[PDB]
Amino acid sequence: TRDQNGTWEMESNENFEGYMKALDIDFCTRKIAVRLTQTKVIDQDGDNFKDKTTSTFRNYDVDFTVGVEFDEYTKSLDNRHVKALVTWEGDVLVCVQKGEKENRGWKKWIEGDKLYLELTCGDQVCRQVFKKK
Amino acid sequence: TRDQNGTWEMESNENFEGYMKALDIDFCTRKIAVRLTQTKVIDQDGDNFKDKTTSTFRNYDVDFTVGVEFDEYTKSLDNRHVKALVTWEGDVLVCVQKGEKENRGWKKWIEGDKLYLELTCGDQVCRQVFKKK
Repeated sequence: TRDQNGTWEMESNENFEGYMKALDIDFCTRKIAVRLTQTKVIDQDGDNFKDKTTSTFRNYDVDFTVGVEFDEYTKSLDNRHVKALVTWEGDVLVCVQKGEKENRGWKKWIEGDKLYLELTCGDQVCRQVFKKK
Repeated sequence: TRDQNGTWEMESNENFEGYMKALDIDFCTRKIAVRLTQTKVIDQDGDNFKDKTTSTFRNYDVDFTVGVEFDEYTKSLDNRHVKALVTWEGDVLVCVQKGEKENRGWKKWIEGDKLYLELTCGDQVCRQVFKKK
């Protein structure tokens, strides 16, 4: 049929690397994208189309209670075993992950309407700002 | 404020590559982890936290109209300007993208339940099969 609406999930994918190299796509995204399941959402009204193909890289679910340490396996990242503890520093949610790497943790606080997250490891600090949806 | 409830979407991510160098993450995972989309859903109840973070690769997101040609700019892919034209060949949605690369386009058709799409660039043909959810 001509109706292509719906949420589609990739069953198979052949010659993805060759097609991507034909487009001069670099090697790393070629290796990663071929391992991910693509989900193409298609919204069609007659001859007007809206195609959005997406891919889920990794999911990271963590459950914790403030002041109660827990055995956290940092899966979907570096996959290390750390004992994590989350505490309130005034209004900033601070988490210390005691394990192999030292000075490892994160600080997560709200400012106005934005979410500020600072991931800390040794002498490297990454800043991630989130907008509310 | 300590209320961090809600669904957040990342709009900035600086020094992710350094924080990832500290944790010894795989090379290509670092190279692709600098161009991905992150959504963090936070379910908070006083001090109990249920955090769910999803990393997401954007393969392609496009809107078009059948029979009307348009000037496409393929960011999230190879970042090239192409004159795209989408038509119906029977029940097969054919798309020709005229530009630098020759024989660039795709064919999208439905068979019973499955969605079949043949992307093609030059002499490279990529065939993808999708199942409706």
